[PDB]
Amino acid sequence: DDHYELIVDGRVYYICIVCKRSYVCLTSLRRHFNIHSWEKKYPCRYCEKVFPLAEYRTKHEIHHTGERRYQCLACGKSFINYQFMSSHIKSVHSQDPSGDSKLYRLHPCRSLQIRQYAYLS
DNA sequence: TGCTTCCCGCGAATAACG
DNA sequence: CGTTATTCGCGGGAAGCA
Ligand SMILES: [Cl-]
Ligand SMILES: [Zn+2]
Ligand SMILES: [Zn+2]
Ligand SMILES: [Zn+2]
Repeated sequence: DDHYELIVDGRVYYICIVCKRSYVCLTSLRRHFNIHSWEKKYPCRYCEKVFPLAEYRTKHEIHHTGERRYQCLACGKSFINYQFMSSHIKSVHSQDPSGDSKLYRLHPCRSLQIRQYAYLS
């Protein structure tokens, strides 16, 4: 088909037949394989760009609307994505958002319609 | 070398299935 | 519907880029 399996320590891995990338979950291998097959297109609704993963397109479109969902809870500045927020917090506040404390807020996406995680409230 | 986008395990929201 | 299968958002590290 589109993958084969490898088993080490009863550990199951799924191997893409084209690039031979490894995945713990088959849904991940299938998500990745569209990159090769393009059986599904994810077109930007704001311009003409096409993406092989839905999440790639979503990040892209958020870039179109200018919405800033990531907010530093130390000083209030907002950022378009995780990386800007994290960079800001590390440089300006000398802290790490992947540590123990909660240092940023991710607001619900409001500038466009995507699935909404209830915990973002 | 610092933005910028990619990657993939994990699991919540939702669609497809009786 | 209730249930299972599927989709895809998210973190945060990695890979790409000029
Ligand atoms: Cl905003
Ligand atoms: Zn592959
Ligand atoms: Zn676009
Ligand atoms: Zn701040």
